[PDB]
Parts: sequence; structure tokens; C-alpha cells
Amino acid sequence: GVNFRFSSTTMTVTEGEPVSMECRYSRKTDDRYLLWGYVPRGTSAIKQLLYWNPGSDTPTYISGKPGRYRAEKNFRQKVMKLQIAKATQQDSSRYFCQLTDNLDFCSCGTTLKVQAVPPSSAPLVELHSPFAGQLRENGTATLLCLASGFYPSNVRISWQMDGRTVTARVSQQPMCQDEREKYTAVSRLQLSSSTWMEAHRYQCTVTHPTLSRPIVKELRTLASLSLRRPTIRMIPPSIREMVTHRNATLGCVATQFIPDPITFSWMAQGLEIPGTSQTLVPTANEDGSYSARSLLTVALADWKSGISYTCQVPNAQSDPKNRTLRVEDAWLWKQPSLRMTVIGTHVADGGTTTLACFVSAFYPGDIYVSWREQDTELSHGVTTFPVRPDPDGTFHTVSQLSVPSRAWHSGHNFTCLVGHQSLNGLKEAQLRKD
Amino acid sequence: GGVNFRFSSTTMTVTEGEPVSMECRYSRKTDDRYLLWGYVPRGTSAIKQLLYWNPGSDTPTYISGKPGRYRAEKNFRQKVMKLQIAKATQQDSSRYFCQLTDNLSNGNTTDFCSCGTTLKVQAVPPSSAPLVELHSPFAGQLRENGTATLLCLASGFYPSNVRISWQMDGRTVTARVSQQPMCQDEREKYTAVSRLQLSSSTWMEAHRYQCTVTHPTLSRPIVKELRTLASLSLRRPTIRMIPPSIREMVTHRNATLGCVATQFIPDPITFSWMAQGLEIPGTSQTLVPTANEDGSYSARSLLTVALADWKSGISYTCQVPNAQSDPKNRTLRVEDAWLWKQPSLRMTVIGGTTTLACFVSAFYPGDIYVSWREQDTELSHGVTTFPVRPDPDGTFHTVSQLSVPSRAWHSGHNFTCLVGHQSLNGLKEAQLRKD
Ligand SMILES: *[C@@H]1O[C@H](CO[C@@H]2O[C@@H](C)[C@@H](O)[C@@H](O)[C@@H]2O)[C@@H](O[C@@H]2O[C@H](CO)[C@@H](O[C@@H]3O[C@H](CO)[C@@H](O)[C@H](O)[C@@H]3O)[C@H](O)[C@H]2NC(C)=O)[C@H](O)[C@H]1NC(C)=O
Ligand SMILES: *[C@@H]1O[C@H](CO)[C@@H](O[C@@H]2O[C@H](CO)[C@@H](O)[C@H](O)[C@H]2NC(C)=O)[C@H](O)[C@H]1NC(C)=O
Ligand SMILES: *[C@@H]1O[C@H](CO)[C@@H](O)[C@H](O)[C@H]1NC(C)=O
Ligand SMILES: *[C@@H]1O[C@H](CO)[C@@H](O)[C@H](O)[C@H]1NC(C)=O
Ligand SMILES: *[C@@H]1O[C@H](CO)[C@@H](O)[C@H](O)[C@H]1NC(C)=O
Ligand SMILES: *[C@@H]1O[C@H](CO)[C@@H](O)[C@H](O)[C@H]1NC(C)=O
Ligand SMILES: *[C@@H]1O[C@H](CO)[C@@H](O)[C@H](O)[C@H]1NC(C)=O
Repeated sequence: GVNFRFSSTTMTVTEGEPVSMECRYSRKTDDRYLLWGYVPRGTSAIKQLLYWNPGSDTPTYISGKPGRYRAEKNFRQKVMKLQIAKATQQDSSRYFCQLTDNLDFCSCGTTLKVQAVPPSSAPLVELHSPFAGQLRENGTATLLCLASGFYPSNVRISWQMDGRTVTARVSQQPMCQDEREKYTAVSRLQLSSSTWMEAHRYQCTVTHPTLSRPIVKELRTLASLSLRRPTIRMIPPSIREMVTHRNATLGCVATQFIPDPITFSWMAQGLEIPGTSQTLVPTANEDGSYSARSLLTVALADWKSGISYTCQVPNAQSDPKNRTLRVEDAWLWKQPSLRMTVIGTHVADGGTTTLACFVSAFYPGDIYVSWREQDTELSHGVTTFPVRPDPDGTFHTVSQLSVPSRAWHSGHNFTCLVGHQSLNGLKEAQLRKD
Repeated sequence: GGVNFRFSSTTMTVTEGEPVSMECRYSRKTDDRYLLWGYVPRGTSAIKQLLYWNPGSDTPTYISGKPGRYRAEKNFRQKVMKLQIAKATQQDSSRYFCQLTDNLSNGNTTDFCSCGTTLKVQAVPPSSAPLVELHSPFAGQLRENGTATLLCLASGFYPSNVRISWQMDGRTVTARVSQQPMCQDEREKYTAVSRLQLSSSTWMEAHRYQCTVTHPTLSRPIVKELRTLASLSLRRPTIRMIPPSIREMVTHRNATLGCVATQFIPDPITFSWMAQGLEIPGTSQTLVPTANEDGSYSARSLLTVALADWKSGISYTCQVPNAQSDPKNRTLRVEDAWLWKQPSLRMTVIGGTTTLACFVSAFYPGDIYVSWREQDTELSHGVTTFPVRPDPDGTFHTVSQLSVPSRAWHSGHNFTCLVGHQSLNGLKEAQLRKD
């Protein structure tokens, strides 16, 4: 007569769920009473719950309420089962499979622990993405939908784009659980460069029984400025350089939205000019875009001949319209007319006489006006007004020079020089006193 | 009798290499029978004996003389019998029985009562490396005002000895860092989530956040970084003042001052006008700004006053909520009257088309109004007034030309050049005829 308990074992069940205890025996003769018993809470004696008579597979319940227990003996498979239908906390006891020959008791037992049902909680949903702004760079993306801290594990995470349910490229890692029996699910939606850089409305919808309405997170992305074609602007040569240095410098300003170094190439009449292709580092701007500038110097004769100079940067517009600098048709040029006058008439004094040079009837409007006292260039007192357009289609301007009366009444020569595109040199107009 | 029970609804699980501690409790009150530990070898159905205790003795008598991997212990006081396996192997996965009998050997000792269980031996999970992901709300310059929550996720790693830490601008941050309890999937891989809550102020500032994840499967810590610039939505509106145009002052005889407020928030901007510091009633007005090519929004408010009030020297100030406190670049006042210079006019002929020139010089400030009249009729065609240019003398000067057909110049008409300036109470005239 011995009641063993394997105290290094236990059976755990959630409150309300059924328990299925089972014992295997090695007897080859069905000649003994088989019993299922349990030790009630607060005592130390094994109260009998049910038994089978030797040779009979019919359970003989003696205690409890016939409905809470379900027994089953099968001498073929050598099994004796006892099931508790709806586990309660009071069921947490020691349970024994017993064998005896008359009501010499040999029993083998274990313990039963009854855990509570975890409190149902609602999932916290978080939708995350890489930088989803306008300045978003080119590349593939991975949208993330995290749902944490919920019970039970019957959560559904779905993806939508522009109202349409998306199924491809949706990967959800295996379900997860912490020490507090709260679950965590992670869904990911992988997006190609094309779709990611377009304006779209992504949505993650999470459905859970603790929620009457699904939790919907939204990400509304505008079209990416990284797919905008680089803008090229041309800077024509300055007349100042054309008359002074007699070089001609053309400029090419390329504005991208990618900070990558920009490589510029120059073509003359379609053919690339050797030794002129050059790469420069762009410069960040106000809107976030980057801008670089390339310069190309040519001879004055080549520029005035009518050569078409084209600027090309990789991935630009095919129309060479806003990318080409060429001198205008020669029959459209108008030579500037110069008209000088003097205003601001013992004299002596610190009086100032002002000389005016009217430059009119020229095309295009780029003009260079300078003043010279004999054979010396003047910088002080010179005021060249901006060029204004004519109803005749040409342009006109005025240039003033304030000189002390000491130099005008002495008898110096005052020259107004005008350099223009339609001139092979500089057109002079002299003005002396007497 | 004689029965070998096994509670088949129970089992014991151990990781390979770790020790196993089996234990049985008995209800016998006399230490008068042999207690033994046995196990069923893999591939049979008979209980092979492993060790036994003589009745009354707590000293183990192992069946093989040497307890190598096994270590037994009986204590009849507490009625306990324990058996420990040092490093569980896969062959240790068997059925184990604590047995009681009154006589050993002799085949069928008809007093064999045994209680048994099973033992499962699991392998150590393969160590994997954590995938680290740092996430945040929109972290651009135009990021909206509000509190933020940065997230550092580390998934798919083993074992669970991972460390997630946060840094701001190189300084380790500890406050407001919350990590939910560690988590585990069916493949015994762990997942940890750390969160850093940030107040509106700190989030809207330029900062360098960092999440550092350390794990034994990593030779070098994984560091994720998020560099946010200062937000332009907390930028104070910039106010620019527009003084009245002399054109309006001479024609309409009012004086309209302008206030251009530039924010980065599209909210309607409320303007208030003060005269000599005191607010002018009826002038507070809120209007909706207009976005420009920069992301900012800009609005303009106008205030009309009498010419006498403006020219007297009253200081007019423009105020917008949450703007600069210094009223210097927010105030419009006419300059001291002794700094004004009246414009000097000099007419000439330079030119069929004859062109007349009117040189207006030595005036301050530079706002000037030039008009032409043929006797008593204002001219609009052929008039060209050049922009005002500064003098080394400190004043300003400009030219206005008029191209007229030779018929009117050679006929003998009066050609008047009118000039209105701030230093003039009317219009200064200069006539030029042929004769
Ligand atoms: C130049 O500015 C003066 C100053 O007037 C002030 O600014 C104006 C833009 C308006 O907002 C005015 O309300 C404000 O006071 C203007 O003088 C104003 O002229 C009008 C029209 O003549 C006057 O209204 C009339 O006034 C008389 C007498 O007060 C009443 O009988 C009429 O029923 C009617 O209200 C107004 O009073 C007067 N403001 C004064 C004197 O302070 C002036 O019109 C303006 N110039 C132009 C060309 O607009
Ligand atoms: C950005 O939001 C913060 C947080 O709301 C604002 O700071 C304070 O916010 C409280 C509560 O909403 C308000 O009552 C206070 O007026 C705010 N005070 C200060 C001193 O900031 C903050 O003002 C907001 N910033 C902008 C530019 O709107
Ligand atoms: C966009 O980025 C992907 C890599 O993510 C690359 O394959 C693709 O070529 C990029 N697009 C362009 C136009 O360079
Ligand atoms: C023009 O440009 C060339 C090439 O840079 C330079 O060597 C030369 O001095 C310049 N000469 C004139 C006349 O412009
Ligand atoms: C040049 O710019 C104008 C105006 O922006 C545009 O109409 C024209 O198509 C452009 N030419 C090109 C891109 O070749
Ligand atoms: C006013 O504006 C000027 C513009 O350059 C600036 O330099 C100056 O500091 C401003 N003064 C203020 C805000 O008091
Ligand atoms: C021009 O006006 C003046 C007065 O300013 C007058 O004496 C003269 O006769 C006028 N000439 C003509 C042609 O009307």
C-alpha cells in the first residue's frame, strides 16, 4: 500500500478549459479495481472519484456531480482517462490513478494547476515608413505595421493602397507572446521604387474582437521630387566680357533634386568640344534642390559667327530649346546710335558739369557704356542707367558722367565708348568744350 | 499485486546539457521496503533497474557501483526520493519510474508498485542575430508640432540577452525610455521593442537620435541614427515694411503703409497697427496668407493714413502674434524733415522724332514721380522714366525722356516736365519750347 506522486511533474490548465489526465498500466489481467481519486483542498486523504470493476469498462462514479467528470478505461490500450469538463480553481489538487484488489493500494499521482484566463486587451497599432516627404530619395521602401499588447491572438492585419486591398509583398512574421501572455504581431509591405516614389494612399487595417471597428492607420504620400527631370538654364555671354576680354563665356546652370555630382558636356554645332566636359559638385538651395554651374569660353569670332552651343547633363530634356546659346540672326541686329550732350553749365568753384550719352535704336538690349577722359578710363561719376525697350522694337538708355568743372573748362576730350554685339569694335563719341 | 503506472498526461522537458532533477513523494510511514529508481531503455518495454536503497538506509546503492551521470538522494523524513542527471543527453529521453517492492530480483516480485513519467530532451536553439529598425514620425523640417515617439525594434534573435539604449547628441538618455516585456515566437526567437517619448519642444528641435542594440551574436553593436533638422514651423514670422509710394501720395493724396508677414504655418495671420505705440482702432485684421515657392506662406496688410499724419513724423508699427519684440524693422516713419532735398530739374533736347530729356537731381529720398504735359494735356505715350540712381553726394538722380514727333516740337508747343517728391507740397514744373 503506497501512494507515489511524481512531484517533479505537474499539469497546467486554463480556467474553463477541459483537463485530460491519463495513466498507463502494465497489468495483463483485468482483475483489479482501477480508481481515479483526488486529494481535496485542505486535507491529506485521497478521496475517491470513480472506479472500474475488474473486467468492466463501465465507470462507477461515486462522488462529485456526474457531468463534471468523464472517465474512460480501455484495457486493450492499457489506458485509464479522467477528464474534467470545465476546470475551476478548486480543481487545483493532487490527482491519483489507483489500483486495488478490494475496497493493498498502489497509486501514482501528479498535481494540477489552474491558471486564470488572461485579460483581453486591445492591440496598439503603429504604422511606420522611411522618409515619406517630397524630398524623398530614390529607392525601395518597406512599410511596417506593428500591433502590440493584445489578447487573444486572433488579430488580422491587412494592407490597402488607394482603397484596393493589397496581397502581394505582404509578409507577417510569426505570432509572438511575452511573459504576461500578451501577443505581438508585425506585418511588412515591401514597395518597389516606382510605386514608392508615386503619390499614393497606403493603409493598414487591424481587426480584433476587442474592437467594434477596425483600427485603420493611413500614410498619404505625394509624388517624389526625385523623379523630376533636371532643369537646365543658359546664361548668355556678357557684353562686358565680349568687349573687354574679347572672349565669350557661356554658362550652364543645372538644377537637380539629387545631390550627386553633375557632369556637364558642351557641344558645338552638335559635336562635343574636347577637353570641356567637366564634373562639378552641386549646391543645396532653398526648396531643397541642388544646383551646379559650368562655364565654357569661346572666341568672339566663333560666337558672332552663329555657332550653336549646346549644354548637356545626363537625364535632361531632349528639346535643345532651353539648352542652346546662339547669337541671333544677323539681319535682326541694330547698330546703336550715340548722341552726346552737356548739362550743368571767374568761373572756378567746385561746380560739377554732367555729360550725357544717349544710346538708342539697338538690338539686342545688352550694351556696354564707358567713359574716358582723353586716354584714361573713368570709374568715378559714371552712372549707366538700365536699358529700356522702345515701341520701335529696339532699346535705348542714357549714361551720365559727373566731372568737376575744372576738367571741362580746361578743354579735355571726354569720350563716350559703346560696345555692342552688332559691332566689331567700340563706337566712340567725343565731346570737348571749345 | 504488481503494477507499473505511468502518468502519460505528464512529461518533463530539459534542454540538452542542462541537469534534470526527478523527484517522487511516497505515503509509506515505515522505511521497510526497497525503493528503487528505474528507466525503460529506448526500444524495449521492460523497466531496467538503475539504482536502489536498502530498507531504512538513505545511502544510495547504485546497480552499477558507480553513480556516473546519475546522483540519487533519499530522505525518509520528508518522504522524498530525488534522482539527478548531470548533462541531459538525447538517449536520456526515456520513461523513468520510482518503484517500490519488498523483495528484489526473482522475476515476478508480486509487490512491484511503480509510478513513472516521460523525459523530453530539447536542443539548444541556434543563436541568431537581431534585425534592428529605428522608426519615427515625419522627421523633416516641415514636421508638424506635437509630441513624438521614436521606436527601436529588434526582432529574430537568440538568446534573450539583448540591450537597447538611446542617445541624443552623443549623451546617453534614460528618462522616458519604455521597453515592453520581451517576446518569443514558436522558433524560440525573441523580439524586443523600445520606445522613447519626446515632448513637442525637443522633437521640433534639431537633434541626432541614436538607438544602440548590443547582442552576443554581434561582434560590433548595431547603431541606428536619425538626424532631424530644426523645424521651420516654429520659426517666428518675418515682417517687412513697405513705405508709401510717392505716386499714391501725390495723386490720391493718401499714404498707404504695407506690412508683409511671412510664416511657415498656413494659419490666418492677424495684423494690428499702432500709432506712436498706441493701437489704431478698426485696423486689426486677420487674413489668409498665400504660399510661395519656399514652403512658407506670406500675407500683406495695408493701412491708409492722411498725408499730414504721415509727413508729421508719426511712427506706425505693425504687430503680428508671436513675432520679434524689437520694433525697429516693424515700424514705418518718415525721415527727419531737415534731411529732405528738393529735386532740381534740368531740361534739354537730344533728338522724324525729337526726344526731350528731363534730368531730376539732388533729392532725398529716392522715391520720385515724373510726368509729362503738352501744354495742358498729360502724356503717356513715348514717356520713359529710368530708375533712380544714387549720387556720391548722398542724394539721388534720374532721367526721364519723351519721344515726340517733330511736328509738335517744330510747331512750338510747351513741353512741361512735372516732378512730385516727398520734399514737395505740390508738383515742380519745368517747361521747354523751341523758338
Ligand atoms: C485721404 O485720406 C483722408 C483721411 O481719411 C481717412 O482715410 C480714408 C482712407 C478713410 O478711411 C477715412 O474714413 C479716414 O478717416 C480721406 O478723407 C476722408 O474723405 C472722405 C470722403 O470725402 C470723408 O467722408 C465724408 O466725410 C464727411 C465729413 O466727415 C461726411 O459728411 C460724409 O458723410 C463722409 O463720411 C472722410 O470724413 C474723410 N476723412 C477725414 C476727414 O478724416 C480722403 O478721402 C483720402 N483721399 C482719397 C482720395 O481717398
Ligand atoms: C507647439 O506645441 C507645444 C505643445 O502644445 C506648445 O507649447 C505649449 O503648449 C501648451 C499646451 O498646448 C500651450 O498652452 C502653450 O501656449 C504653449 N507654450 C509654450 C511656451 O510653448 C508650443 O507653443 C507650440 N508651438 C507653436 C509654434 O505653435
Ligand atoms: C531607384 O532605386 C533602385 C534601387 O532601390 C534602383 O534600382 C533604380 O535604378 C533607381 N532608379 C533610378 C531612376 O535610378
Ligand atoms: C580668349 O580665350 C582664350 C582661351 O581661354 C585666351 O587664351 C585668350 O587670351 C582670350 N583672348 C581674347 C582676345 O579674348
Ligand atoms: C523652355 O521653357 C519654356 C517655359 O518654361 C517651355 O514652354 C519650353 O517647353 C521649354 N523648352 C524646352 C524644355 O526645351
Ligand atoms: C533689420 O533688417 C536687417 C536686414 O538686413 C537686419 O540686418 C537687421 O538685423 C534687422 N534689425 C532688427 C531685426 O532689429
Ligand atoms: C508756354 O507757357 C508759358 C507760361 O509758362 C507762356 O508764356 C507761353 O506763351 C506758352 N507757350 C505756348 C506756345 O503756349
